[PDB]
Amino acid sequence: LTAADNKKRCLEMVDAWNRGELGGVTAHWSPDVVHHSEERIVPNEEMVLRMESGLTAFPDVRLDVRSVLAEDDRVSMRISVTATHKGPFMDIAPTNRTVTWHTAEEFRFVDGKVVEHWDVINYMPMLREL
Amino acid sequence: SHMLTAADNKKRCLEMVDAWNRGELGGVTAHWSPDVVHHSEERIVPNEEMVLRMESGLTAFPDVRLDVRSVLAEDDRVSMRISVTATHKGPFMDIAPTNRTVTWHTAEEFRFVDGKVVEHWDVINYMPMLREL
Repeated sequence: LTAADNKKRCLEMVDAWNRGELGGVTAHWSPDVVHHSEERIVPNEEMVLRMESGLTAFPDVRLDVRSVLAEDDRVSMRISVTATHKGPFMDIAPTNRTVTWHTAEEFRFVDGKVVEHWDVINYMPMLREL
Repeated sequence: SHMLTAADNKKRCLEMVDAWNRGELGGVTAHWSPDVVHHSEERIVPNEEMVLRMESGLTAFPDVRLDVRSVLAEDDRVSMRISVTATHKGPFMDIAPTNRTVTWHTAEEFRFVDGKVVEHWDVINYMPMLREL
């Protein structure tokens, strides 16, 4: 549907992540999504491993949406990401301290579902705290 | 402003990238407010500090080029995803130049008033370049 409807879907999924509502977290993703990071396509299996390692280290991660823009079939978001270092990350034992990183996400929609996704992630503020 | 202002802002952003790549600095700077507010990593970066960052970066990467991968515009804002490419020709962090090509990725957001950028936000992933130094 419209850009405003797609924007609402993206905000709903982020809100569902923070509030722990799994139904809402996955509701608007297509089963066949193509992901991109650093100008390469990231196979979905590699994306899963990324998420697994990240959630082991940062299980309480939260997403603070700083802006969202939508036009035609695309939505872009800027997100401040915060977590506590509670599990090992790259075999570094948890510090139990809060960490931050920053992302920009872009989503392409078809029929109300995200079919393609791009990210730009600045992990440096977190890596400095390891 | 009017309903086609977003399209105009998008055009201006693309014109500024094209001006950068062709070496016409005034085609970039014409559309920025002198009182622009820059944000990076959830802090405001003073304009003088942004200039110093650019000076340091261009010393290392004097031929930097900007490849727009996406641009979106809505109301008074424009977002761009850009692939940044350069050759490591000068010192960076006191590491001698490798003379090899490097790449990093940015996501930029611009807020316009009357055709000028008055606020700017970035998210920059330098890691693909840092891994090659």
